[PDB]
Amino acid sequence: LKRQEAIAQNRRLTLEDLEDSWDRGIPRINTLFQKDRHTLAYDKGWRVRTDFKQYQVLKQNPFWWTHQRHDGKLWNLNNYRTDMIQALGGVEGILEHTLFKGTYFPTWEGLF
Amino acid sequence: DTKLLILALERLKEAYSVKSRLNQSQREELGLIEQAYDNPHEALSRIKRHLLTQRAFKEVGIEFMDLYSHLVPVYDVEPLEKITDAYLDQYLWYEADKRRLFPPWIKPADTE
Amino acid sequence: ADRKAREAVEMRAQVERKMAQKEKEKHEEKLREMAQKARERRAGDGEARERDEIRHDRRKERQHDRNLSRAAPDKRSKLQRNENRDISEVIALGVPNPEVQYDQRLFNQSKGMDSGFAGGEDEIYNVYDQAWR
Amino acid sequence: DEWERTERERLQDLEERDAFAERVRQRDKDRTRNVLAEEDRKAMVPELRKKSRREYLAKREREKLEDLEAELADEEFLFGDVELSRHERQELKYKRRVRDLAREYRAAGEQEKLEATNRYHMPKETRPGEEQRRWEEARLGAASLKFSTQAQQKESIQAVRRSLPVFPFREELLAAIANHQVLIIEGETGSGKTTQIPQYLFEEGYTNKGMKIACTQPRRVAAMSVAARVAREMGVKLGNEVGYSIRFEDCTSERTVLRYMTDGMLLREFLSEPDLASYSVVMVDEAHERTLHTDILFGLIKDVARFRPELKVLVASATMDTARFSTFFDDAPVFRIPGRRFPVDIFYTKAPEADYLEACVVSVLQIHVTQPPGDILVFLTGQEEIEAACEMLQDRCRRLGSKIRELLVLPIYANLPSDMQARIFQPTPPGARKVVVATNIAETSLTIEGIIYVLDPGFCKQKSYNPRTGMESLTVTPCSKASANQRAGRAGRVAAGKCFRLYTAWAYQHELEETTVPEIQRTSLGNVVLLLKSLGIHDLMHFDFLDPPPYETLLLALEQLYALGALNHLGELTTSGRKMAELPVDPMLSKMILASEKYSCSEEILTVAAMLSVNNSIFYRPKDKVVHADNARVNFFLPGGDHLVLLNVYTQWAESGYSSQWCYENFVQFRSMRRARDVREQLEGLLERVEVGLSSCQGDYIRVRKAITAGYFYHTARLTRSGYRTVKQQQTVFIHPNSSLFEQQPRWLLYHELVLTTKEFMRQVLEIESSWLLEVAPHYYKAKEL
Amino acid sequence: FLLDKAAPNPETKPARPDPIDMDEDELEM
Amino acid sequence: DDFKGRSAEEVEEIKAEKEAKTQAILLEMVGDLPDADIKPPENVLFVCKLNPVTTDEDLEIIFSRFGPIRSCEVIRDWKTGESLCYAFIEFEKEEDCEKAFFKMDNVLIDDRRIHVDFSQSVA
Amino acid sequence: DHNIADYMTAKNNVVINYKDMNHTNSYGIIRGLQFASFIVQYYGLVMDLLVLGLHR
RNA sequence: AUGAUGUCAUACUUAUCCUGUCCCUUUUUUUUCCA
Repeated sequence: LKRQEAIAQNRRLTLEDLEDSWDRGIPRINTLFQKDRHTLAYDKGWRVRTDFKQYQVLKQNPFWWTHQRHDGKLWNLNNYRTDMIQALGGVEGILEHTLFKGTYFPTWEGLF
Repeated sequence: DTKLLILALERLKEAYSVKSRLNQSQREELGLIEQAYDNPHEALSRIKRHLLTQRAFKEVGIEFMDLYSHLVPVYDVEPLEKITDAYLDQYLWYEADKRRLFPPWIKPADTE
Repeated sequence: ADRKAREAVEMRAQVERKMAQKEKEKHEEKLREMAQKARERRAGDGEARERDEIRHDRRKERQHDRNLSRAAPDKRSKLQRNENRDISEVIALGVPNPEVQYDQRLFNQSKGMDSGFAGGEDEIYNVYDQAWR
Repeated sequence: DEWERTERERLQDLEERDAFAERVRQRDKDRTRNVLAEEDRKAMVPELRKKSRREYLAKREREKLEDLEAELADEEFLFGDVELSRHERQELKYKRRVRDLAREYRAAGEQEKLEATNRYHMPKETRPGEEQRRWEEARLGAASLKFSTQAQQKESIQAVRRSLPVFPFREELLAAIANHQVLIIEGETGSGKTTQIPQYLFEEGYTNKGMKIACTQPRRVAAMSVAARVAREMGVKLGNEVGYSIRFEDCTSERTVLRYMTDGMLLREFLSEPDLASYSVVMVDEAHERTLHTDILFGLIKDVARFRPELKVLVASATMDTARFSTFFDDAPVFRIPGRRFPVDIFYTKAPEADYLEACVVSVLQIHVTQPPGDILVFLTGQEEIEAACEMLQDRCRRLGSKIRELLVLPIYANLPSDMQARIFQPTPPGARKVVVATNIAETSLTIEGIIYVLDPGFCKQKSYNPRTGMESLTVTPCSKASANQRAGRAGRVAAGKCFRLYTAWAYQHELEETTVPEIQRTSLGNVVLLLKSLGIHDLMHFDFLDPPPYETLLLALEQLYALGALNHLGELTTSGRKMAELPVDPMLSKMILASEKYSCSEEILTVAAMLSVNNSIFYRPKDKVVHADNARVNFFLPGGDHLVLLNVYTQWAESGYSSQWCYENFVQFRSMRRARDVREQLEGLLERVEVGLSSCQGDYIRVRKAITAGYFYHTARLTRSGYRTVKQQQTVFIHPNSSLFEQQPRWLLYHELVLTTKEFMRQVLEIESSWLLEVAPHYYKAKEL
Repeated sequence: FLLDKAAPNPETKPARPDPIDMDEDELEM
Repeated sequence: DDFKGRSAEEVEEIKAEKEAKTQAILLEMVGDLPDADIKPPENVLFVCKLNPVTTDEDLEIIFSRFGPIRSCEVIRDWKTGESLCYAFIEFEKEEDCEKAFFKMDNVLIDDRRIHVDFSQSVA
Repeated sequence: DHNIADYMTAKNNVVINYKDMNHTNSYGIIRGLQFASFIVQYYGLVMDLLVLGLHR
């Protein structure tokens, strides 16, 4: 509806109508705007095809059911790392189990 | 034709994403894919010549993928023909989807 | 069976073709009616001068079009049609307004054509897609 | 003076041309012998009635086409407003409904055609730019879940008129020109120099006596713009009285008082009217333009002003070239108009610059991020650099994300797609900044309002032709003083702006030339030499130049025109010379078209000729669709040479019915294709003049290659085991990578261009036989050299 | 061929014969 | 069917029959003729490319060479009267029409090579 | 087109080889081809028609 | 008994090399019986 009315108003859909809804929907909204919309508009029957790839390659695809270019990216596990650290004890409780202090490195923000 | 070819060749590359220890024969396939990615019209000329004139093909290999509760046959075709088949595949699915061959109940579909 | 089916397809085709043909001939004859009554409703105070202006403009139009066709075989096609398409031309002629488009901060924040699912390989570290810090 | 003997020879040419055409007419009426029972007539009378019927049907719906057009054409400008009566109103509903009725009565037939071929037909064994709306319902299909005021116009026009920098200067300068025949009118942009001056002169009565007022411009479309606005003021139809004539586009009628044209158009009016008798005023705009035609017309009209005192010569320009202007024109007075809208703050870099591209980048970075509202214009040299620039800017865009706001990077040059040229003309979207990376084409004739900043790299791509060896090199060159001056002046047109130069005040005031080399010096002059030999100047040495060319360049020019035969062994015109001279293209192409008559490859050489006319911009080569473009180009590649490749592409385009989306699909610029088409038909409009008969090579590309041989025999190179080397000069050339034979590498090659880019180059080349060179030019090409 | 009278893959083709001077590697093999 | 399955020649001829019928009904559509396609008297020549200096008098003279003329009508711009640079000429014989045509085609009068055609005029 | 149909069906008839056993496919379908999706779904379409009936 | 002629690959020499084809700024030019 915002698209149609932005034709009626003939204004330009700006980033503000589309950052509340940036990772929502099933394709995904951030698919409308990826780089290769132009050569992926010609890939049809890709779902059947990834299904039949099991008779061609000797390995098992655990995401046989989806495609990241076409379906968006349907999960985000970036809070998991943060809350895992807060549950193990924090970087301090985590590094008192390690050889961290025997390195005498002044602090752990530089580790690499 | 070049969009359908780019899609075919990207799909064929997707096997050796790892860039593993592969072998001679996958080495040879990667060679064919790269030289067709560089010079896309000798490729397509070959492809249509094949589709027009060829009717006796080389021999296929079979082996089984052991899934511990049943086995899956895995077929091993040669590179030149894998490229011709990948392009034929893309072309058929594209056209079939444009002329509406498959009614809406044939359902590993691209929509969900 | 293929020969029999080919024949039956062809003849069913031309059957319905002709039926729709007669349907269009009916449509156009009622358009005949429409046109006659159009001119009939036509036939029966700026009207006088704008009318002399009708004959004015149309008559020197036929004069200019005649003599265009005459001097050059078709300079009516050298003059009238080619006049009305080129870009800076139209910008000069003040012609107004000769699809959805939007912000471009959106685009190309993402690049690629392949699914990041490695094509079935799993042993590479693709869990999170933004560095920790 | 020389003007009058020129005149003499010209009128002699006109009567000789008339008599020549008359002789041709009688000759051909001689050559075509007009040699022009009961049941015989009773048999053929039915058949002539058959063709009568049929051609009458074509002609009948043709007159229905005539009045079909005419109904809606006349009702456009009469009905929608005026208080008109029963009769013509009735006729409006009649023509409206009745044309709709005809439209639907043919739409019925069309509908049945398409729905009756729609069906299933068992197979038979027998031995517009919206792919981001074909990918926007794929998502919305995947994501669905259902189960008077015209007086006010004129008062406003005159009110703004009153605020021109020439409007108070009206009467003083009108009396000024009433005094002296020759008047220098020095004035900057926006002054009204081009618009109001001819209006005034219309107001003065210089139009009576049946006189006209000429205003010439260096550019067609600029002439159109000026004409449009002056007609807007004039409140009349542009084209009847205030009119313009440029190539392929006449918008003048016999009411024409104010005729706008280009300098070449006025030159070619000197092909029709030597003393300019119907024009009382010739107003030549921005003559600083340094055009071949500008410095030809200068001399010719100087002689006219000497020989025609009541004639009016007004030549206005922007810059300080008035010294030499008056000096050549015997010290005309200089009327100063002050015009400069808004103040311009020009900044200098603190030191000189090392990598001015990155300096450009980071300059616009900071200007955008820190400046308040206002557009940005930035100069670069050209296309390769310009897309690299936009690459860098859009890279920064991606990396810094929403910590910035919308940076519409807009590149612009001449050969990029025209829709994307139009792209920059949209009014800026609120909140967003509009940054235009440009070539010096946006120095002149592109007025994009809103520009408040402009940055100058102090450089430019200047051509430099040293005839020394025939080298035409588009080289990097620090920009002129006047160049940077107006590159500053390009800004400020709506508000106080800034112009940051990438170089210091030191380098500016110290290391700067005033005006770019008057082109007569730098350019290759074949067409204008042939042209003044067309008017009959035998002694071209003591000719009235403003800037004479070096004797060397005209030497090699004359030797060239002699070699191709246009001059006899003393250097005057052959019949070939003059007939090739009328063709407004260089003699290379004209002599090849001369050969097409001998070899019977008329249409093909016509089309190749039309192709090299605009060639440099045929094929688009985007970075985001590189491979699709390379392939749609490799599609046409035929053996023999890229000239016949161009032949084939035009063949295929006209095959399509001259379709735009054809060229869109096949990665070809529609602009070049369309202009090449109209220039081909213009050559056919001159085709009977030069005595050319229309025959095709019948698929014999040997004839077409041999006609190209006869035309461009000078333009040939041969193999050497140290590279490709010239035939005559034996200086080293190289193969253009964009050439259809770039890796086939023929032993004997013909070319068309001669540049020395990063390597010495030649463009649009073809494989030749060296035997055809002796077949064509045994007096210039002898066997010992091949 | 029958259908036309009435109207790569190099395994199938015969073998290019031996040259006069066999290329060195042809000999060492 | 069989109004198509006979040839390609008379198929396109029947295509001409139709396009004829439709262009007729199409002119009657836009409301010009009272009667539907009266086949025209073959006894008039529509002779175009005419000169604004040649009037009914000189037409009558030059077209009197081949037959008895019935009249000479150059259709007039009504309130200006100047020749439209075409004309109709009316004979007594079909034989006159053909005898004038087959010699007067593409011929020069008053320095203009005029055209002769039969009258398709339904007026 | 009969050309592509002949290619597709002449391609399923190949020699299948494991370590030292070889035979010829003559009856079924090799699913390790790349157009086998199209063949399977079209044939299944014919069987959807047999199961539902043309009317339904 | 050793000729030149060679489109012969191999062998060999100089503490002989690791030293490589990429892509054009701006822009103007008179026209002729229609049928």
